[PDB]
Amino acid sequence: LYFQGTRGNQKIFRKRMERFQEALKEKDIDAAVIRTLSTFIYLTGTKWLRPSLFVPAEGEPTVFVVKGEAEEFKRRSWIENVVEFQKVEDLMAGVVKLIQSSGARRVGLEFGVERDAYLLFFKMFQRLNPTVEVVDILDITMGMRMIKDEWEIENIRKAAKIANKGMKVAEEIIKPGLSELEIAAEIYRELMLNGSEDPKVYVSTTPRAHAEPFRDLKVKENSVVTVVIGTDWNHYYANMARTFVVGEPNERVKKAIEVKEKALEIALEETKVGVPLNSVERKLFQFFKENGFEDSYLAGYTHGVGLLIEEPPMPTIPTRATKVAENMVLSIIHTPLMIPEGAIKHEDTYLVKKDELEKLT
Amino acid sequence: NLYFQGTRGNQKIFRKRMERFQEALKEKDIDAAVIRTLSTFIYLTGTKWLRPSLFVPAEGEPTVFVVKGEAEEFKRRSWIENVVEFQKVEDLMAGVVKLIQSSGARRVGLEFGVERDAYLLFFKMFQRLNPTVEVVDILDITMGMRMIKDEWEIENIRKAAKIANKGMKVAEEIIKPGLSELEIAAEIYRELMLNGSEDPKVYVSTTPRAHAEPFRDLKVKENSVVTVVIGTDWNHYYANMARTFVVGEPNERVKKAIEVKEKALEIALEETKVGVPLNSVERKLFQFFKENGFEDSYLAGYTHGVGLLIEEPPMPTIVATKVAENMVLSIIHTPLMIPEGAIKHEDTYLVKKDELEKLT
Ligand SMILES: [Mn+2]
Ligand SMILES: [Mn+2]
Ligand code: NA
Ligand code: NA
Repeated sequence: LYFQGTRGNQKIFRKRMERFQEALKEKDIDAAVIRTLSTFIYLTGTKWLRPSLFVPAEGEPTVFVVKGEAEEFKRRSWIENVVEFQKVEDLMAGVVKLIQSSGARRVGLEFGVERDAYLLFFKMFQRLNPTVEVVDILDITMGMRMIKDEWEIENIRKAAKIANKGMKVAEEIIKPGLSELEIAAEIYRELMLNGSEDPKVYVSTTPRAHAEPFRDLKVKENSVVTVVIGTDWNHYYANMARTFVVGEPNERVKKAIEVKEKALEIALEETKVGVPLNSVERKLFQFFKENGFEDSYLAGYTHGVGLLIEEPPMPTIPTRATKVAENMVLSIIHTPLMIPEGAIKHEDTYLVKKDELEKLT
Repeated sequence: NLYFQGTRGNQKIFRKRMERFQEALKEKDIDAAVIRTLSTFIYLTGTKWLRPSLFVPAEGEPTVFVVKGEAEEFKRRSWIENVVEFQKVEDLMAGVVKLIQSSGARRVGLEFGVERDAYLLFFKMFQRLNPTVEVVDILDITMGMRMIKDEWEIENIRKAAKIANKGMKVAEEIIKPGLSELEIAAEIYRELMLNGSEDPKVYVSTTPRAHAEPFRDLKVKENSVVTVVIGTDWNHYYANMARTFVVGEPNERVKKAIEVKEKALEIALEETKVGVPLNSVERKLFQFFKENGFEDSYLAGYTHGVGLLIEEPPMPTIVATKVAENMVLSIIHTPLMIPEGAIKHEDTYLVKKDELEKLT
């Protein structure tokens, strides 16, 4: 699609909603309550908090906002049914009324891993809708998002250029004596000043796989510093990670870096259309074992990227394999090699094309 | 032990909280608890760690689960000694399941919270893998402890409040026509982080929004309202504050809404006192707004606790919890919504025996 407004033409989101409603019909689901932010953005075209969206299998959807907010939300979204409330009580009562008016018998809810997929709404809904069967629809919503359209890809391309600007800042400022938090602060600002509305920055000077920065951990001489960025454009993310060597690396760091380099070459060469992800995992594990790094292997070399930094295909808490498919957007390699000196990481966002992987970051 | 506190708290603080928490489990016949909210994880282990995964038996030593390579690093940060490393998130779930089954637990506590990582996916799998186990919500237990602050917690919040002030001063200095919400938020965020806050949250609205995360494409106009909300942390404890900035000349509706908010703050501070239920004060504020022609601008929820979360119990709700000394409350949390913006004036207060002490 060409000549899209700065946030996408409203037709994009109408079509996604229509395809979502057909998917509900195919599974005999009468309606869906969408309370995850990422799927709310996917279907309405805008970020709004808290995300509260009711989608009947047939008919017009409804969005619930706080009194006073309808005018800006309607300026941003194609959705016309907007209900304002003054108390969170009225919201559940509003959902209950649309449940009754539509005669729904099976209602979808996303058992997801993001705001606002929390436990209390699910429990209250069951008590207040006793005749209704709640069905998890995360397979549906993530199923639609796994293959990107051309506008989504263009958004991720822009986010990847922003990630690069943030990583350039990181490389320029990292030096002995800075704290993880001071480094993250400058990266964050640079990302936000280039238009990212919800960036996430990790900076580690110790081995941590999810390294939100600390104020009192400082860069040392002859060390490594690992920076991870997930940053957005039009709410679509790009993910990238770099390991910086400060001064002279010791023998264990150099060996771990050489192994990570060779593992990346394997992952990129073997990730192609039609390959099951676990086929590549097996190869990466076997490679770590041949090099005396069997105990250092972590599963999950890649994940999808989109309206979430991490989205399927990804490791979760096993039925059928997931095969690489064209127009997936994948982050490679996501896992660190953990040594006492730090989390050795080199990560980029790639578009899966028919015959190759195109690096976007 | 010594009353001089190390920069991130003495480890005795958290060991005593764990002991008290285990007694509460025993008292309610709870065999064990799975703690997966970051805020209670910090409360009991003394350290932030991602992802937060803590298992607490009613009797015995707790266990923390981390990724292979992190155990030595976690033990330097925490009093906890039982640390289990995993290589696959699948193995994590199985490890928690093994501890439950080996101990014969029949009732297991989980926080039905509204923060990471209390998501629906873990709950769904946990019930499936533990069909004979009854899951009980223990948010009332953990917040029963957390809503009454100790003296070190109060000091952390005082420190967070001074940081929030520094961020609000940056906001006041930079807001001018032509800046976007995101550009304003960016400078505030940096100032908070450069003063030591590790997880700040900044809202900037140029249109009326209650949860005003900034947009890149909403800009400050001449003769307009800009509302800034800060939640910023010290030692993971938050302070909350909000100010309404007028750019140029405020029109009559804005000035009137500000005067009405001033009078509402006066009621909230006079009536929020030890022994009073929060809903009693909420009702008084609702009646006040209705008598002053602002019923259509009113939102429920005038206050909330503050601590390891920006917003935590106690809060006015529908269903009682009475205001008590050493609670920390944010007042007034709700904006008065008018077309020009979210009219907000919010500060963090310590509940004293006879008054509220403003910390921000
Ligand atoms: Mn990643
Ligand atoms: Mn608040
Ligand atoms: Na519209
Ligand atoms: Na220790």
